[PDB]
This record gives sequence, C-alpha cells and structure tokens, in this order.
Amino acid sequence: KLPPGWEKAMSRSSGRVYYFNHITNASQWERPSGEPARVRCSHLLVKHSQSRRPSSWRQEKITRTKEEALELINGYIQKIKSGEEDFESLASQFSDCSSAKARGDLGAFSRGQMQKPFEDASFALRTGEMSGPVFTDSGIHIILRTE
Ligand SMILES: Cc1nccn1-c1ccccc1N
Repeated sequence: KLPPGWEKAMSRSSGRVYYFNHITNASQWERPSGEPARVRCSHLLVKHSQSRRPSSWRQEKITRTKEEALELINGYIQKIKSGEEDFESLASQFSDCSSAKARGDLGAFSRGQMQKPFEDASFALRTGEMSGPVFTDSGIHIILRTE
C-alpha cells in the first residue's frame, strides 16, 4: 500500500478517499509522499485537568476537560490549515508550554528524550509537516516538524 503509518480512509461526508496516519494523527486528501538521528519540532500544547502538571504560564490552575482541550486543539488545527492563522502565532498565544515564548520551538532532539507519543509523531512527520492531535501525559499537542 502506502508508506508505513498511513492508511486509506473514506470521508463520511463526501465519500472521497483520504489518507490518515495513525502515528501523527495527520489526515490529508493527497496520497502521502513515500529515519534521521534528530528532528527539530515546534508544538502547541493544550493542557487539561488531567495533565501531569495542570498549570501553565497562561493559567495557574488548568481546569478544562480533556474533551475541551481536544476541541481547542481541533480549532487551532482548522485555523492553521485554512491559513487564517499561523502555527507560530497560535503557539505563542495559546500553547500551555514554556516554549510558547519561542513560537513553540523545542529545538532538536533524539529518540529517547521526549514523551513517546510525541517522539513517534515527531519522527514520523516529514519536514515541514504538521501532526494531528497527539496525546501525552502533558496534554494534547499540535506538532510541527521544522527540521
Ligand atoms: C481522544 C478523545 N476524544 C475525546 C477525548 N479524548 C481524549 C483526550 C485526552 C486523552 C484521552 C482521550 N481519549
């Protein structure tokens, strides 16, 4: 079939085939094109009441539900994909991570350093590709592979 991690899917609303990556939670209409020692990523984190540390520079007590966090992530993904908003702008304004002040940049990293779902998505993204919602003990991430 297609590159590993990817599967064919059917749009429930249009009937048109699309492609879904179960490692990055990315989805796209085009058939996907197709590992490095290190990747560089940015991310936009939305925490929730069950986050390992439910606090952030935005909010001393994060109280939103996981469902509310996922809805916020979904909305940010929509605006990034439509081009109304840039990833970096939304990360700076709304990421519950200290990296928000760096437009979400986390720098480069190897396997072994980040939380596993984040690492797997990061290394499965192509350069310049953005993830779907990625879930970790920290909360819910939108990941952008920059290198
Ligand atoms: C995938 C999903 N849909 C609604 C809520 N969540 C969710 C959010 C955070 C952690 C786990 C889960 N299941």
